[PDB]
Amino acid sequence: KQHHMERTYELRGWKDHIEFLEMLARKSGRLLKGGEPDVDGVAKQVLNDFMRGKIPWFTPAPEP
Amino acid sequence: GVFAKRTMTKTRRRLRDLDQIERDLRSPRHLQQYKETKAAEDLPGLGLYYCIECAKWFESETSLVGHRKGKPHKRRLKQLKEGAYTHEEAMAAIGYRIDNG
RNA sequence: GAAGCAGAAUUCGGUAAGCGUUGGAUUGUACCCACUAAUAGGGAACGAGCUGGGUUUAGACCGUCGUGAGACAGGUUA
RNA sequence: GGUAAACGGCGGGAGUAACUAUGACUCUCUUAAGGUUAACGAGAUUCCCACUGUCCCUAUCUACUAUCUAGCGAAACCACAGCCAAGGGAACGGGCUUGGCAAAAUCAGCGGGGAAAGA
RNA sequence: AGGGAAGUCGGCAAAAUAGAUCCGUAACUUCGGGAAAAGGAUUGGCUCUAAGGGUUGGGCACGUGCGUGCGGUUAACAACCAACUUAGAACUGGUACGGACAGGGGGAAUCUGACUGUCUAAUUAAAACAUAGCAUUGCG
RNA sequence: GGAGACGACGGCGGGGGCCCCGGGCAGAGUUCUCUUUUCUUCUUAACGGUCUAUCACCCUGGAAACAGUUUGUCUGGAGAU
RNA sequence: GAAGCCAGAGGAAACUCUGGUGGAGGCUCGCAGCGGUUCUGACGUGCAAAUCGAUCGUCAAAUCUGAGCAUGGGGGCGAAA
Ligand SMILES: [Zn+2]
Repeated sequence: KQHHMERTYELRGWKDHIEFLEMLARKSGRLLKGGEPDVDGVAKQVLNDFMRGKIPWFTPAPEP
Repeated sequence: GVFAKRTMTKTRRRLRDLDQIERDLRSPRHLQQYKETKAAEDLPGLGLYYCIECAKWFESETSLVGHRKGKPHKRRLKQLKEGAYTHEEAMAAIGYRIDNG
């Protein structure tokens, strides 16, 4: 859910995943040489949080 | 200080030339095309802060203003004031012209 | 040489070792990808060149076993 | 009798049965824990940017050697010696057999073999 | 040179970073840190400007150079002396300005030991030992 | 009773010595050009006399409108300035 | 850049914030010293029966170290190999 991601990263207003990773990189300082955001490293951080449960998510049970 | 001085003269480390900078200053189309040759999201400050004369992008307006106070920018000022070296100047050095009838 | 083998691309077989038979990914532990004419198989080791595992002196930890010193179904580090 | 921050170990009760110890057999409860991992490290592992002769694929330069000369000058090792092919039942051959063959005396390298690891 | 880990068990080795001033700095956290995080802008020479100090010195009235009784805080002024920092500006060379020397590569994670410390002199420096903290035992 | 007789660390102040700068005498060097130039000697022991030197102590006096004061906040009606 | 201390702005007070001062820490970069991480290192009948180079750990202390003394082998001593 979007509000969980916004509460987790204190970050909001993105239009897509690319802009989300870019603003997360600019906020967290994940920058390459020349002020270029590290979208690969930020995506790896997000995936690590997703599988380690820092980001809350679940699969809803089937309705009877 | 210059980063990685030993491979500064490699072709992959080449910088923009002064005649190209004069063309960017005179015509906004040349500067425009040089800007679509770059990705805007991968530039410092989202490509919003740029010195045409030094051909360099900066992270902030205060960074650009601090850049304008230093000596590399003033050397670029004096080089642009003297004028870049071009093919027409090269021909005029040897006294060579073009006959178009 | 033969095959519904029209052509193109082949398939099966014969003489032939003259000449070639590559570059990579993956160690939570041999198969994939691409180029190429093709990426054929072996011997001279497996009846004191160098370097990674089987592999294991001395230090240490965890698991199993033992009253114990210690040993090992084992796993890791130097 | 007590004792588990002793070593250890991971359930209890009832029915049945009635010397002693056992077991077997049913029945029934079956639970401590749900909505600070920082800092530091010549510790072990994976990845990203930068960076480069790590590599494609090697090339060139310098100093000291190695080389030659004057002087000085050992050691390891050493049954005897050192070209191969085939056979030599004891899957060994440098000497034996049968062949190939085979020409003085030397210098720089080389690491196949012999030799060489306080082996 | 061009490519930039395609090399290799493995980025081994090498390269890159590095001084100082300024902008800026995330997650996490025992709130102390992390942190020089990350990511950026500059740095020569010459000629100037500005700021930051010290020492000495106040006027009358009497008695006799002294003492007193006063008066007065623009000394906010004069004279003399003195050294190193800091900031700003113009000009100028450039391929380079911490010009030699000196001098962090950085980041995302995981396991591990709390940390500082110690040991197998002559193959192992470590999750080993020690450590504070915790708990128990014996003794009047 | 005192001296003998006593830890480690931090900033500050005094003194000796060394370093640095200026003038003067003498000597030396450079001098195509420049440099009233650069370099060298210019010292004063133990032991004594005399005049001074932080802390501390003494006398007068009695402090709020609190004061004195160190880079560092200590002191003062148990008597400060 | 820890306590302590000064000034200013608020707050009835307690306290809160800002700018300083201060110089603590088995803190940290790093020279000497001490130690001994890494290199397909040098060296391998060596300079050396353990040396040499670059790199590395630590560097105000559980730091380094001399001399005098004590513990003596079925013993000592051991931050324990
Ligand atoms: Zn500019």
